[PDB]
Amino acid sequence: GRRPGRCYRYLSKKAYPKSRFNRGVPDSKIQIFDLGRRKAGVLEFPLLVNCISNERENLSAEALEAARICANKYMVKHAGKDNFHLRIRVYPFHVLRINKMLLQTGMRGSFGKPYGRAARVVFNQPILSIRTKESFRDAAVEALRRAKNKFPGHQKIQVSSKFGFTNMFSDEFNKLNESGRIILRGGSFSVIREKGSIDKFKRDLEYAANN
Amino acid sequence: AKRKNHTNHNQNRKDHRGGIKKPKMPKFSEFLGLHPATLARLEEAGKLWNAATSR
Amino acid sequence: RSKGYRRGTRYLFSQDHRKHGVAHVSKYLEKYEIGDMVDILVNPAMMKGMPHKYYHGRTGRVYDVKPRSLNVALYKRVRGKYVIKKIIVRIEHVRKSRCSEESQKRILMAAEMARDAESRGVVLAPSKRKIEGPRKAVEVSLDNNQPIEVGYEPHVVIF
Amino acid sequence: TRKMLQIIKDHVAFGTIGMELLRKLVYTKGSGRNGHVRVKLTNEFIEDMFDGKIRCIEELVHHIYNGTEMFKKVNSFLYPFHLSPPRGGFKGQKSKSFNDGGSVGNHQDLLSNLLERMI
Amino acid sequence: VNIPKTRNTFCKKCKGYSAHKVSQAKKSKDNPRAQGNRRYARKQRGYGGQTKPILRRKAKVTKKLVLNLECTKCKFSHQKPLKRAKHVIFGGERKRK
RNA sequence: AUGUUGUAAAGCACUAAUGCGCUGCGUUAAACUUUGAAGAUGUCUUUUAAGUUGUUGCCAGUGGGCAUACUGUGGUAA
RNA sequence: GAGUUUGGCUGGGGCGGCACGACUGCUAAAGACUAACGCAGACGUCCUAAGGCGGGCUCAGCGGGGAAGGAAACCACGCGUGGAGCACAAGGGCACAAGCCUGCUUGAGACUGUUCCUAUUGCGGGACUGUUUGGGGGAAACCCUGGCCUAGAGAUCCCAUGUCCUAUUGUGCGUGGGACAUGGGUGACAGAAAAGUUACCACAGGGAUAACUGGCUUGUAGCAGCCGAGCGACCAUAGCG
RNA sequence: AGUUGCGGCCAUAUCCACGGAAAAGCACCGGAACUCGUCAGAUCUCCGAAGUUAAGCCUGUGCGAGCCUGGGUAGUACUGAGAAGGGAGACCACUCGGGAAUACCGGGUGCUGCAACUU
Ligand SMILES: [Zn+2]
Repeated sequence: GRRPGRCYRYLSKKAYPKSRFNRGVPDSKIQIFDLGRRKAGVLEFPLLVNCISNERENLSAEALEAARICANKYMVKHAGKDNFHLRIRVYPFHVLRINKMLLQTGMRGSFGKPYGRAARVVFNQPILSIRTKESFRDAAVEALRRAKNKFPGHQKIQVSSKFGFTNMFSDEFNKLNESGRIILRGGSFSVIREKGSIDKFKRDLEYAANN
Repeated sequence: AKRKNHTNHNQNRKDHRGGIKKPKMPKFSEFLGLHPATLARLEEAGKLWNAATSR
Repeated sequence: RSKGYRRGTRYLFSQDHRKHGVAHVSKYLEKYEIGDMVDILVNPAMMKGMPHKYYHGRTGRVYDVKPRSLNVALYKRVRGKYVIKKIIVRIEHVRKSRCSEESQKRILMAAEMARDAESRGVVLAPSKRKIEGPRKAVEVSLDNNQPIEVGYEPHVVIF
Repeated sequence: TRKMLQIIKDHVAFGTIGMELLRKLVYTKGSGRNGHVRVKLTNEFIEDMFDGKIRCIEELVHHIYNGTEMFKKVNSFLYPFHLSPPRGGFKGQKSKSFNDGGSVGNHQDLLSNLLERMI
Repeated sequence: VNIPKTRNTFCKKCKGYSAHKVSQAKKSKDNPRAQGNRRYARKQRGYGGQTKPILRRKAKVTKKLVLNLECTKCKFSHQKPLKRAKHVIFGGERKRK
């Protein structure tokens, strides 16, 4: 029947993961977490837009699958297929239970059985993130606004000052990219420190000038 | 029928009335099961115990 | 929850990360005497002669020495009173206690100058310690060490 | 004694007192002890308890004010002062903390403008 | 369980070690002149039926195994108990490494 | 003065999980721990502060509890 | 035809299960103690070696080689912190070892005392000493009183066997009695000798406990909102969602 | 000043690459009648002294991997003791106290005991 959402909104103290004492758990409903072009280079998509949490609560696996379709379809219609990269950042590890009173036994023997899955979420945690070009800014702020109508509670949308999916501020990444200390291969990056052999250090400079 | 099972409520208040007292250590003539090597030098072994637990 | 002898000791009786292996040799060369204070501290690699988990981390006083073992006396609380207990422990689960180091080097120097005072006749026993008192006085100067001018400093946020 | 005062800080008010207010306590509300028995502070009862020592009330006040190593015997000789309520009231919730606007805790050197209305 | 048929061990008569033979010990007959059986038999005469309870509600399959150690000189015996052991064998055919 | 501890938080060094990019970025734990508090808990010294009990006789009632501040467990919840 | 019996726990009782004796990890909030028909499992055995001791060795796995030879046969070099094994549940422990191979053995001897779990307390299971006209292994230091450690457990009364004593008017005995130690068993495991039915029914009580109303709750039941993918010949909102 | 024999604490001592080394030592090294042990004198056991510093042992080097100790992260997270504070709740705030942890940066790389021997 799928009970209403208010029955499993708030966090228990401990998480109840699927592992070897549990064994009877249904499969997760979201299976894709990375959409868009997804192989673009780190220099291509400089802008980052997040959706931040203002609650402590569970996020259903159904609500995460419904918000992903809603946000992908808008960016494909207004931005273009090869113009963004979208990422889900949660993974529902927690398992929910039900006590299943079908004249039965009542509160006698009431430890319940596996029911569904959810992700646990805390104050100021990101939920969805998008990296794109500086011109498709208003398309990304409008796609995420439509998708948080799928979630319970309050959430905020912010435009960040970090560089893409690097976890690094925009002006620190820039002055390390001019000194030739960033190795940029297809999809990922890497920094070069002054720490090892001097010979090994100078091959890295040659990679970072070509690759 | 079906009632409560267990509680430790009020049990610290009972244990603390009149203080929680310590006995005194014995005088080395009261210990049993001593080794024969200590039964030889019994006079100057009692000096070490009796002067440490009553110092 | 059941009540075997080694009940509920998964973390208490364990080695501590790159400190595995059996007892080292200096642990057999220590010399124990009647009246010493000792710490009980289980080594989980030695199976024989070990005490019950209640006594791990307690300090006791020696009253007898056997060819491989010691007898220790100490106090245990049982809901409203204390009781004396007699433990038998092998030499591998025991170490000397440093719990009287402060009090012994202070009582030593006291009798030291007492002999050095009777040599001169002028003596005096009372040398009690005192707790730390209120505060003495200060004469702070600003010829160097110029002040730094601190304050409330408006609030900033970065995301 | 500073640690012991951290334990009872939500029930008392403590702080520092000067010398003109300390003389006004002992002369107005002071008594002695013969061991559980309360005796009046005369010059003759004071000599019998400190034989070759203090003989007036003003000497008791000047050992308390300094350290003077007779502090412990002079403070045990006194009986606790029993005061009145303050004329005017407290002006606060009074079970709130002093730095938060109440009357309980450390008044450090402003304790005199509560104690002078209770004597 | 497989136990050998001979053993060297201490004899309380010889007061040293010697060779013994091993087997299983068992219960003999009860005799009717011991005072307990005398008492139980006069109580069951006449009218009244069963006096003295008898046990139902049993729970046990095994008995302790008790050995008989018989010295080949002086012919002195002593008994010795072991654990539960459903099956017992005294001959041998040792299991080979 | 000198010993004991493995929780909260955090983390990936072991056990069990989890998306991508072809070295990095992303997500987890009552029955995971490389780390690790606040708090608790042993012993010595009144030759530290502040304060001012030991031994034993004859005997009663009681062994359905409940509320709350903070803190857990089961339950959609009460 | 007579007399009598036909346990208990329990989100009412009954049916079912055993949370009724007992071991490991978690619930448990960094000393110890701590509840639920809370979670995940295991117990009523097995072993003359799978017990004791001396010596010699190294395991899971990976890399490069070798007639028939292949995904898997056996020889053999270079590495391998245990990523393997150790009767069984789980936790702890272990590398010239507690693992593998091998030699000899019956300490799985006879007695005796102190102490822990553990108390106001029995039984049980462990630890540590002493005494022997006593063993085994080893050149020797040294170790050994069952199983690498934490489970595998049974009173009073009666009977069977062994050692030391004994029956009061005296002496014996093919007739008995005792002290101590082991075995025969009570699993509802501090331990009665025990089948049902009553709608023909009785008595002492119980709101400590059900079958109707009220009260707290809202999973289910009923009635509503928000979003905007689609539909509506065109056209997200005429109506739908 | 070192090496060797027997050690205590058990990585600041370990692991990987190159180099150095006067005198002694420690080795590698030549053999199998006896002792002892193997499929095999490879290992183990006995008897030796022609040769060599090639290795082992000991010492240097490296913006080396690890380990040890500091800084930053940060008065942040969490938290002991209080009060008729706010909020539908989830939870947030205030007063007096205590106070962590990766990623990043800097510096270090065995210390000692008893004995014998070496220009
Ligand atoms: Zn014999």
